[PDB]
Amino acid sequence: CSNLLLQYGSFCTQLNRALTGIAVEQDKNTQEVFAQVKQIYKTPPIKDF
Amino acid sequence: LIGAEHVNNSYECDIPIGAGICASYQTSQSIIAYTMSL
Ligand SMILES: *[C@@H]1O[C@H](CO)[C@@H](O)[C@H](O)[C@H]1NC(C)=O
Repeated sequence: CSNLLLQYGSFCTQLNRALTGIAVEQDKNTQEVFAQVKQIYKTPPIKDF
Repeated sequence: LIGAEHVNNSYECDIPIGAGICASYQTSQSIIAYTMSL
């Protein structure tokens, strides 16, 4: 099966690159939403608001 | 993960790995793995 896969290894490279781009895209998607601030603000112990 | 020593302290990571832990080159000097600092 692998001896016939060198004729479509280019297609496999395209699929692997597309999946890697999708994965890094999904990893970056969370950074643009929740990582708006670079300082973690602790909640005050006083709850009288 | 092999070749990288885990250290308990946390800095800002640069090379992502996944599951909230990265790897970086820090002091000689060798590659270490640590949890990210938000
Ligand atoms: C990091 O420090 C904590 C503090 O209790 C300790 O439990 C842990 O074993 C330390 N880890 C290493 C790799 O030194």
